Amino acid sequence: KRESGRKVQSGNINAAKTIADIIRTCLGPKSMMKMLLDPMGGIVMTNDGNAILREIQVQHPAAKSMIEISRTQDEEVGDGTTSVIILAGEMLSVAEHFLEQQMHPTVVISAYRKALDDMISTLKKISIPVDISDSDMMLNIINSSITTKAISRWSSLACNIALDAVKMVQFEENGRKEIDIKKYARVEKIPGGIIEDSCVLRGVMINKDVTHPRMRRYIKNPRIVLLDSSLEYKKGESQTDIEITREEDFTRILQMEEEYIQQLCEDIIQLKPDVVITEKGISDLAQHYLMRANITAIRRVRKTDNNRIARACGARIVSRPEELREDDVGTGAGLLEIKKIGDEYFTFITDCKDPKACTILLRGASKEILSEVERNLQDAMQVCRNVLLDPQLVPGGGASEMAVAHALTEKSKAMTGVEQWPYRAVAQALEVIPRTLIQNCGASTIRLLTSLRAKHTQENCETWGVNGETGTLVDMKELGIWEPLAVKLQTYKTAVETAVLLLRIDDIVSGH
Amino acid sequence: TLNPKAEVARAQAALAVNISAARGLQDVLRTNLGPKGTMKMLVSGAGDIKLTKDGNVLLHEMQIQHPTASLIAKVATAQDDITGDGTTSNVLIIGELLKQADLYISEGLHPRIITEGFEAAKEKALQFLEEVKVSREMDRETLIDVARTSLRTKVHAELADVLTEAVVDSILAIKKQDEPIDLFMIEIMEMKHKSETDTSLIRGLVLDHGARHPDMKKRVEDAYILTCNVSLEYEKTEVNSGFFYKSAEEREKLVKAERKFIEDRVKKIIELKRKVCGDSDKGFVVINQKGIDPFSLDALSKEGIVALRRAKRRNMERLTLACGGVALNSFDDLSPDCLGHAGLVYEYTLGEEKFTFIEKCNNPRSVTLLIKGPNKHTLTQIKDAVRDGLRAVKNAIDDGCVVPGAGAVEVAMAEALIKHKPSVKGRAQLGVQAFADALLIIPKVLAQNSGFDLQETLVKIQAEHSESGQLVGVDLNTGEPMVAAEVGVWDNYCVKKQLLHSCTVIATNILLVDEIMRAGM
Amino acid sequence: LYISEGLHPRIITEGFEAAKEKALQFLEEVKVSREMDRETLIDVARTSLRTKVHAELADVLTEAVVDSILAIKKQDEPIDLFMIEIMEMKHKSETDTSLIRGLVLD
Amino acid sequence: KAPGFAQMLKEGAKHFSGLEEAVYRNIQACKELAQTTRTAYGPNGMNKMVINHLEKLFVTNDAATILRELEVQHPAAKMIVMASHMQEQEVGDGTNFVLVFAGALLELAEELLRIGLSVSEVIEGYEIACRKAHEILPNLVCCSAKNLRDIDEVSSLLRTSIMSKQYGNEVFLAKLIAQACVSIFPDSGHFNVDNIRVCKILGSGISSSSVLHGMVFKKETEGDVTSVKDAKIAVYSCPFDGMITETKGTVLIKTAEELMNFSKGEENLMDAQVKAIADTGANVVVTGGKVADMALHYANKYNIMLVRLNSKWDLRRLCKTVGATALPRLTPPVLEEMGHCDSVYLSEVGDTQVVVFKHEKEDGAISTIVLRGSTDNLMDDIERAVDDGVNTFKVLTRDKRLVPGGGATEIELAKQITSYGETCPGLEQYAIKKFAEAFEAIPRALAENSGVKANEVISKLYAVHQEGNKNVGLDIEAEVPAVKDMLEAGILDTYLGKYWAIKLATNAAVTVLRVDQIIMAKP
Ligand SMILES: Nc1ncnc2c1ncn2[C@@H]1O[C@H](COP(=O)(O)OP(=O)(O)O)[C@@H](O)[C@H]1O
Ligand SMILES: Nc1ncnc2c1ncn2[C@@H]1O[C@H](COP(=O)(O)OP(=O)(O)O)[C@@H](O)[C@H]1O
Ligand SMILES: Nc1ncnc2c1ncn2[C@@H]1O[C@H](COP(=O)(O)OP(=O)(O)O)[C@@H](O)[C@H]1O
Repeated sequence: KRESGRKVQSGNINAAKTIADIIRTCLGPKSMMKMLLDPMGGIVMTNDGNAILREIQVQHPAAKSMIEISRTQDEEVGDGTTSVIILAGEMLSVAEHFLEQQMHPTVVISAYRKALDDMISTLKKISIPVDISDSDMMLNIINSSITTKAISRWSSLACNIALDAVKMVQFEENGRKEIDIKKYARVEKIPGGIIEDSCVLRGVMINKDVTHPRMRRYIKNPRIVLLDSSLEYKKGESQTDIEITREEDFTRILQMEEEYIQQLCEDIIQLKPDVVITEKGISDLAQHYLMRANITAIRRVRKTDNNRIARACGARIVSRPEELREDDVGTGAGLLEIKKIGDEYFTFITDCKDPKACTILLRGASKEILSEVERNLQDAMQVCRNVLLDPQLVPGGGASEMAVAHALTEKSKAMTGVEQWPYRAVAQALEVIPRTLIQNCGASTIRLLTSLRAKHTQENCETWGVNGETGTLVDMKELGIWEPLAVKLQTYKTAVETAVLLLRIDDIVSGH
Repeated sequence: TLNPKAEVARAQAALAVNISAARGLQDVLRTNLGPKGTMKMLVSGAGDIKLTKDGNVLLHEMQIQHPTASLIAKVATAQDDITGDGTTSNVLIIGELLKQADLYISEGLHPRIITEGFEAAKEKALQFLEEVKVSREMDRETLIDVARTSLRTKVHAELADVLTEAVVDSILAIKKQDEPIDLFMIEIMEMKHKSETDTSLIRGLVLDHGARHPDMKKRVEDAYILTCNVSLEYEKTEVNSGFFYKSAEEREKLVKAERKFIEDRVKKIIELKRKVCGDSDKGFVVINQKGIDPFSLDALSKEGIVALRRAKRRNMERLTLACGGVALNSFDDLSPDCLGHAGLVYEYTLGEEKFTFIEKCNNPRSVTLLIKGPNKHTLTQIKDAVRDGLRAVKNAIDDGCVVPGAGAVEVAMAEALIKHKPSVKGRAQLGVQAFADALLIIPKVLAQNSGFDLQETLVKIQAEHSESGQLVGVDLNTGEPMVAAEVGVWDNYCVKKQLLHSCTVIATNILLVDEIMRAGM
Repeated sequence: LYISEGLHPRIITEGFEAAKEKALQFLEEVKVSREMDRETLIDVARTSLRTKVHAELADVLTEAVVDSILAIKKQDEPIDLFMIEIMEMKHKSETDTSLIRGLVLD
Repeated sequence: KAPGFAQMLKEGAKHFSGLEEAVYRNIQACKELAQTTRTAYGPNGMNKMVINHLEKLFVTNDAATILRELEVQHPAAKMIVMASHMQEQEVGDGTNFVLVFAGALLELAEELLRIGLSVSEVIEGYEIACRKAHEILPNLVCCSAKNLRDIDEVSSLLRTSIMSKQYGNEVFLAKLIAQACVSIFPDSGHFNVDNIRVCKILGSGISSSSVLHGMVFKKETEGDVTSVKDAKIAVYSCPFDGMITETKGTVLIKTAEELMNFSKGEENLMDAQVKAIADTGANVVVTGGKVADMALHYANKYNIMLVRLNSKWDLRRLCKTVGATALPRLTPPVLEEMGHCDSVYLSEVGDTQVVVFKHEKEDGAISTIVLRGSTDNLMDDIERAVDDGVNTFKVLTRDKRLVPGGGATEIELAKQITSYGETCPGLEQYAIKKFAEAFEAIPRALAENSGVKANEVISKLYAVHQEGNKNVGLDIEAEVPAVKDMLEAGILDTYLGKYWAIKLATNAAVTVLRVDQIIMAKP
């Protein structure tokens, strides 16, 4: 029914801790697999933290919050999501100070929020900039995802695709340097070819099919037209259908259907275009004028998809076709091609311009290999987004965790009060990240984690992390495990903000 | 630590659940390894019985109760799709790999350390396979040893010489000048009313539907093959008309006019028959897929034509590439350029049905292997053995290298791994030792099924050492060592190659399983 | 492990008898016939006493146990343990153990 | 929850562990199948109180009839049943041989597996002993059929086949079956058991039966025509009555005037439809259903010989013999669907009018044994004994070789196989020696069913056979456990009967031994 008292906070901890214990071993390159018993007796042997929790049923609402916060991470950053839940579960797993010591959550939350400002400052100290102009460094950075994948045979290809693609979308002139991979980097697959044939189209590719053969097959100077209205007979304000029974009234309603569709098409062809792109559908009578005009018929193109076209070829959006002025012409466009590349038509309006958007062409030998190349390239685009938004990397392999933990432990010495105890407990929670990397490799956890903390005390904290493959210690200057800063800061805030959230819950109430 | 309506195995006992399933599946399939191995029955529940030793059939068609064991069954499907052999030996090595790993995992060893040893033992075992393979030329004497080695594992040691010569000759007819090979060129037919040993080859092709008229020729020693797809039965009016009648007889009178479009096209058939060698000591055959009217059949039958009707898409496909007759979709464009040619064309009468045979062709690029048996399941068992025998001869021809059998490669690779110090990690050799002992399960099981001691057989073949290339195997009749290359036992290079790639990947992934969770089960 | 594979037990015992005879010969090759002195017996007595104490009475009991045997070991006579009597006393700590050149009476 | 089930992993199929000896369970199912049919062996076979699927009570001692009604479900037992179905092809006897002998091999194989012999060593030994049996069996051929087509010769050989299926009537049936079989042997290479169609009539007893040519049918001619040689024959399963079209044809009868008119309309329809039969020249028609009284007048009007055969299988014989097919409508005048026959006429035999379809001008090989009996149960059992007798000589159209009976061959063949087993070294001697003892199960059953001590009979046979006195079998007698010469007594089996039975029984047992685990599967 409901929960109240200390049972709530201790219950939310066991729920969040239980969800993290599932994916404790799903961290690093030597991640362990998980067996998911389907209801029909089947098994899925995935090792992805997002896919595991997505398929698991959870009864506690605290678990739904942990999972729903992880999904929000995937939309922004396709990496480090597993670290959020583990840290959020370890930060909450310290229930000694929470209940056994009878401290109020406001005392704990004030310490967790104080450490978060210190964890953020320490990560910027151990950071390091990157020369984004040199693509060789970004290759080593993007290899964190290409490693242990089938696309390693064309690893450099994936970097040049993702690197150059995000640079086109990056509109730095607006100050904030916003990037939109979902809209301005729309990806579409093309059957045929191989992995090497994968490239980036410098334009906008529409997957519209060819309905008739009377369409422009190859053009050197396209002329694209844009409009939102539909090419059909003007209906009434309501959706009332036209019901007719008298034959004499048919020719009247038919003539009204033909003339208005006729006059609207006559104005579209006055500019001598090569393709009519409309947002809404195009009826059969309207297509009879497009095939007669020897121009391509295109429809069902969204607003943002049309906005990129006007920036590419120089077209102009109009409400209706009747108001089409001479400005709506795609002069300077590269070419218009509706070739059937791999048993599927593809509209290419590429040009020699970068209209703050592009389209990625995924060539491949089969749908299985195409999907493998697809999901592997999206993460590379996001790593390029995170580095280009904030070109600062921090040492990975558990080094940034141990480096930050030493700063809090040394800073807690001057922390007079009861908040020093949970403030230090957050530092010991960061050690769980190398604790799992060492557990997966099989090396002794206590022996290496003890020596690992000693290296950060004496030697510089910017290096001396952990090697997940070998298990021994290694400097991140010698091993390119450097991860972005924006991923770690958002990973650290989301873990503390999530733990602060569940700690603020004291009564699970039902009602609507 | 779990939500309601679910379950979770947190500790390492989840791994023991997967090890127990593989150990159980090992003990099931080990009794059907090799020729002397037993057979397993597949009761479909409806009442159909089926006996077979093919591990792919005992895992794909047989549904497995345990959830974990069904995963390994899907791999046997994947193993059969690449090489078509080794599915049984794949499961036995997986069962022993996980068995040997549990001995060290119980001592506190992590699974990830053992899997890194398998990756090292695989590369060493893969390099040693390159040295043992024999790249000799493939001759009829060699492929017979391959076909016998592949067919004796699926039959009662009586259909060996029967299906061996058929399986070998079927392949040699479809490869010359280093051309790429395709097993789809060989058709597999099944017929009853004869003993199991009545299997033989068919150089031509078998057709289902035969001629239907008393005046037909039972055999045509020569004829031009005319491919067609036009319905010579009663069809609708082909012109813009309808049914303008006043009674039933007037409706029937218009059907005569509707038959004018078909009846005249029958004369066009008779015309080209009389034109293209319609003289004495000659014949003509029509293979029209669609139906033919009884009255129209009377016209062609009296002219000495052996007509056929209501054929399948597969028959017309092979009939075209074999005979060369191009399909005419309308008799208006009838011409002699679309005509083929063939030798003997006859219909062998069985006790119940009949089938048309088009044997004695020059180079049809397609043949047929006619299987004969008394029962239904026996024909299916022989169909599987031929497909496994053809794919075995295919691999030996495509991949010109072959390797010895009878566990001689497994015994040699195991000795090489033991004679291999660590190179990736100190503790990795524990997995290399487990990989070595896992390979020895193959000669161990061959000694069990043959009825000999498991330990005496393996120790004798291991003691064979000399200052020269020496590869001994398990003699199923004697039990003593036996040079598999001398007696004529040869396995493919892709079979042993894919075993190491398939065994290591699955034995690795099953070891990396830390927890077993219910996804709403 | 091997009996589950169908091996008879009597065959395994014959392997032990062969390995045992080879194992005994290996001791004769690696045995060090070092002459008995104070430093050698200290390492031996330390090796034995450390396995029965808290590593604090080892250095204390080592020199006592070594000298007890040397007090009775002379003339190449067979060592008799009846020559050393063991007496206990309360009212003192554990590290006060030491040797007595003569007897002690209640 | 641990501990798990031993070997049970495939659709819950019970996988008996090594201690449970999964092979032994299949042997027990095949062992139990023999015990049901072991008692039905020989002339002293015990009858079975069989209950048909239609809750009908039939008493018989035929082995094939038992397995048909006994729904065998264990697939290991189905292998022997499928061997019996194969034993029915190429020979019409030896069904109990395949059941009793295969069970003896499986019974003795379990004794070998308990010792520790492998399943493959037992299979290889049986396949070797089967080859030696096929080499020893021609040497046991003592006499053969003289090839004279004489009723005295044929009746002498059929006594052994008819015996063990119907005792007491050995003398009459041997002559009755002989008269029907000798009439076709002149057709060299064209003798078929299918040509001898057995028809049975309720009557006094078996002694009142006789033999006749052509397709005899008990139901007399409904018409008034005696004999006609019209080849145009047409079968109409639809009953002769007032014609109705497949269309609506709604007949509205309101007043007694319209009643008599449409009642007379039925007279015009039957007269018009029966007229169509004579227009084609088909003066012979066979009815599947009833016959209208007015049609009897029209049958005699146009002089059409009308016949009524109510049984469906009686019509199927005509559809497959002469070719006249059974159409669904009322007398379709289709000459294409008509048959051919050289002579057709009614005949009176045993105070019973029967229709006859014979071939006077053509060569012809058709015959019929008109059986008579007071009880349909006992009369139906006599039919099965006729098929075993006719099929015995269908085999003798092949190589005419006979062997002794009464278990004489089984001891002589076991004596010789045991010799090769002693010379042959290795582990094959165990399976070869037991293959010889599997033959002893036949006279052991033949002696047990006669009420005789089994071991006392086998000791006498091995004693006289050691003296070279071949042809010595079991003396069928309730009180006398002695033996006698089977050749002089006239008891002889067929060579191909023992050949195909020993071959299929061995393969049936080997196919069971090769199996070691039965698994269920879902499609
Ligand atoms: N090659 C490597 N060597 C050492 N540590 C690594 C390596 N690759 C990744 N890691 C560590 O593993 C952690 C998880 O990486 P990743 O799998 O990319 O994210 P997630 O586990 O959230 O999916 C990171 O914090 C990183 O420090
Ligand atoms: N004379 C023969 N002698 C010894 N071993 C054989 C012989 N023929 C086949 N084998 C062994 O039987 C094993 C199984 O063969 P096969 O049935 O083709 O593969 P699978 O059992 O995996 O389907 C092989 O590993 C091979 O070594
Ligand atoms: N009157 C008889 N005297 C002695 N032996 C007989 C007699 N009748 C049959 N037998 C024996 O019984 C055996 C079985 O005969 P039968 O019943 O015709 O075959 P099945 O038992 O296979 O149906 C024959 O091998 C024959 O030797």
